[PDB]
Amino acid sequence: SGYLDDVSAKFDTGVDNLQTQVTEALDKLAAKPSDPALLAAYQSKLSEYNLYRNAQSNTVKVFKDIDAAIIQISDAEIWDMVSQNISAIGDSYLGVYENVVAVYTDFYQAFSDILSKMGGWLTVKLDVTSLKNDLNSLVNKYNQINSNTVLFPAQSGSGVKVATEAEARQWLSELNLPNSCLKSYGSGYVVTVDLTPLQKMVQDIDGLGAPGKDSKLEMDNAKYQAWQSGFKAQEENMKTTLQTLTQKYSNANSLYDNLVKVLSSTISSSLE
Repeated sequence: SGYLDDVSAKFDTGVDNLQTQVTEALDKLAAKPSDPALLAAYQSKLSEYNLYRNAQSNTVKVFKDIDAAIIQISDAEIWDMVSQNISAIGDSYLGVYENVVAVYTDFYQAFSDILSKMGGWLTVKLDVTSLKNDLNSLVNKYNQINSNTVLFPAQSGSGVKVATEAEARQWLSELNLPNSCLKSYGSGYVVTVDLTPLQKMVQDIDGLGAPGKDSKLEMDNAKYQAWQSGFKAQEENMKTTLQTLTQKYSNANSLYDNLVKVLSSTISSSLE
């Protein structure tokens, strides 16, 4: 509607420009595959690319509300109306991340609670059978599809909300999670927490050997230290995963804010 048309172009151009920067960033990374910073730059670009496409696909809904709000002018005021009239985008981007981190945190806490009773299960003798029972139970619980396991889509209330495969795969790639996290359900797909560390744990407990009468298992210090270390390392992986999702969320907040600045500056210039 008049000045909105300009804003629509800005998204198109932005989407085009980003599509190119995602490629440029992927190349730079290819040349130095193990660089932490190059990987994040590439991924930020992808996240940003997905964000503009998101906005692009919500053009109709968003422009409608913004136009209304407009039909009633400070730059700060423009920025504010844009800020409260783009939930279509906000809820499907930041809302998702908010949910990803909330769910992964609860998942990690559930694990922490299990660690709490390790001493109670301890050459050395470890209550192998009972520790593995809690781990295996944790796995089966978080290996289901419900509001305690799903990262994307956000599960709003009672029932199970799914997405198309491409949508879920896009979030799978943005969160950089393994394929084991992608699950089918009903008409679509969902992204759930990574259980690989837990499964590796119970798996390694099995490698300690069959227990005895106590159903427990005693082992010399060498064998125990190596087990305790491999175990702690798996816990660290889950901790690392939680932290990377948190950092991606924080990065997303900044990309979202920048998009709002662009959107606002355009609308402003268009009204002049």
